[PDB]
Amino acid sequence: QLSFHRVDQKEITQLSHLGQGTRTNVYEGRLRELRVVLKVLDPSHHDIALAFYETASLMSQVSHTHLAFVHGVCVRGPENIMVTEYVEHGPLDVWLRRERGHVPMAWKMVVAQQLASALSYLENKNLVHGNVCGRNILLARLGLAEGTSPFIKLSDPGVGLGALSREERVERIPWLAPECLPGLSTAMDKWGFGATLLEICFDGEAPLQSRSPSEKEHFYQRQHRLPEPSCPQLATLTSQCLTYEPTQRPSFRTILRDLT
Amino acid sequence: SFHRVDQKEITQLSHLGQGTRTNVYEGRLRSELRVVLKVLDPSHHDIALAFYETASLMSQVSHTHLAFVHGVCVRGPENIMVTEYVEHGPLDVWLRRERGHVPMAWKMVVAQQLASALSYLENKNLVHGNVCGRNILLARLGLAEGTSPFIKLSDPGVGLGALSREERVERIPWLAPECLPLSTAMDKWGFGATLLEICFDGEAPLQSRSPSEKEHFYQRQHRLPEPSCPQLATLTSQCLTYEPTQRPSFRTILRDLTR
Ligand SMILES: CNC(=O)c1nnc(Nc2ccccn2)cc1Nc1ccccc1S(C)(=O)=O
Ligand SMILES: CNC(=O)c1nnc(Nc2ccccn2)cc1Nc1ccccc1S(C)(=O)=O
Repeated sequence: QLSFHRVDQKEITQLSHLGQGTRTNVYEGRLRELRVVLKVLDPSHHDIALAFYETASLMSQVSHTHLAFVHGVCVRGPENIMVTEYVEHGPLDVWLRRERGHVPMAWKMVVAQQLASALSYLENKNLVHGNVCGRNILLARLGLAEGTSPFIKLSDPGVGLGALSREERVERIPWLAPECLPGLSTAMDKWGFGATLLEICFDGEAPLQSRSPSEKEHFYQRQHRLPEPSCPQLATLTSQCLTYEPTQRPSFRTILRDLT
Repeated sequence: SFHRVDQKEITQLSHLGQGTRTNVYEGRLRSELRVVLKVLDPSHHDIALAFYETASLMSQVSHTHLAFVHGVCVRGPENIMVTEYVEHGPLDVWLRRERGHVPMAWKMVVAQQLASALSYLENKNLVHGNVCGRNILLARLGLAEGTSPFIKLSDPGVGLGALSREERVERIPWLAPECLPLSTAMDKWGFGATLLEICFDGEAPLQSRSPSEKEHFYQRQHRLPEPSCPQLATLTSQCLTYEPTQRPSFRTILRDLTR
């Protein structure tokens, strides 16, 4: 059977809208009464729902201190709701943009180590995330007080990369690995981790973000490389990760070693 | 007494809440540190003096369970006390959102830590005057499995001696009854009332009840409820007596909390 827990509609209450994901609306919710996040999938075709079920399946089969927990899935007729863990401070990118110019390098290094740690665990299990970006990095603890460190939870990838259109894949540039643009290896999470490091270094302002779909696509087609981070401590690491040859990208074991 | 902070050194951020005659904000202090800014309302010199005395007192103390005071900024008609920022904030708020899921072992650690901070002030013959869950801050939550709490007792804000009868009545049940019409005996009553609030998951007795009712309760010398937790029942009965001399020392309270 299904490799995820089934949630009955009588067990869940839907509350405040928090934002939007790829083909989803995210709400705060209560699970019979635990505070949760409800990822409501748009009215979708069976191939989209199936890519969503695969994400829930994958997440239910994993357990790591830096990966957000999935409670299960609710199928209320034409609607698919993924019931997941609620993370106190929400998306990292939003927070980096609120605190721009006041985020110390030491703090960013802790986030990077924690993210590499979560991705190393998936690598060893030969599991592909497919959507590593600052928006899917959630802050459990901000680490603002003296002698406190940030604590992140990497969210589920949402609707699997394989189910998305070219337009959606182009929207995921620079986080999307270039081998994914035509359209699944763990080598893609190494590019995604690299692009996330740049976004963190540049305080939630990723390269090419303002740039149009045509421009983003043009950049990948012509094999242009992304800027070097302002931070020189992560410059080598991002140059290695952000290569167009997936085999050339280092393992997370090496990345973790290089970070610590 | 206390360090003077120039307005060019601080940055005022989000509003966190309110204290007696103050507005509390998140902030940044250059040499960058995350801080809390306690902005005093436009006030008279006797109110500002009671606020300077608090800053003075809190600059002269050093304990792992007392929040640090960086100094004071004087911006136009506003007196800004620059203090330590604590990660999780007020205990009472946290107890209310986690009601029915706070273990007795956790509450016992908080009680020991609070008695420890108050024992230090008693030995130095220093009065806090505002012991309540709102003034108890969590550096470490301890709510998660395998985490233990770590509290910081905040500064008392505007000293009790500067407040009106109206404000004193609003402080019931934390306010010692001899204060309704300054000794370290008042902090024993305050510690007792805080233990009830902790036991009742941030729901203090008489909280909702009107000023007239609160005042009536003290005037008629009625005693506060026994805590649901039997382990702290004796301790709260001893602390919450109308005779200040009858209240035990923090040395005794601390000793009793180990057993
Ligand atoms: C697995 N858990 C989550 O995904 C999740 N958990 N807690 C959150 N807390 C939270 C606190 C304050 C404000 C907003 N959020 C946000 C979350 N998702 C979220 C929220 C808004 C926009 C997009 C997404 S997402 C990652 O793309 O699903
Ligand atoms: C000495 N330091 C403090 O007093 C203080 N330090 N850190 C805080 N963190 C904090 C984190 C999250 C949410 C709210 N707060 C709150 C604080 N005060 C506070 C905040 C809101 C309401 C009343 C007061 S108070 C005790 O009456 O000053």
